Amino acid sequence: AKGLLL
Amino acid sequence: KTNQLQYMQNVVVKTLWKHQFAWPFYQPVDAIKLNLPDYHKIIKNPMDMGTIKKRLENNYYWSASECMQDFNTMFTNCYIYNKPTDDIVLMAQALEKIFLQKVAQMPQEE
Repeated sequence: AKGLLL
Repeated sequence: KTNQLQYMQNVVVKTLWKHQFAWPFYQPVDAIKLNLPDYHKIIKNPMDMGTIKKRLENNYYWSASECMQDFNTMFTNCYIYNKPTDDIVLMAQALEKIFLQKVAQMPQEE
């Protein structure tokens, strides 16, 4: 989860 | 505050905090703001570096092993909830490697 945090 | 515990605070927490990937672990996962409405049902013992840091600064821990278990909970929660190629898991994994190396240099209680 949480998407693209790079 | 044993010297192992002051090492957790002054060395382990400080080294991890400065890491470029550390910021998603600065504060409790906020399941409302991040729209993860299942999070607290899967993760029963949430933990984060900000809470660990506060517990160190206020002498909450009875032993460094309790501090380490909170770190272990923090990382494991991340892996329980997230998927193996998620950015958050790669960040946790990088942080965890430094964690393991840093606690390996923890001094003995004397």
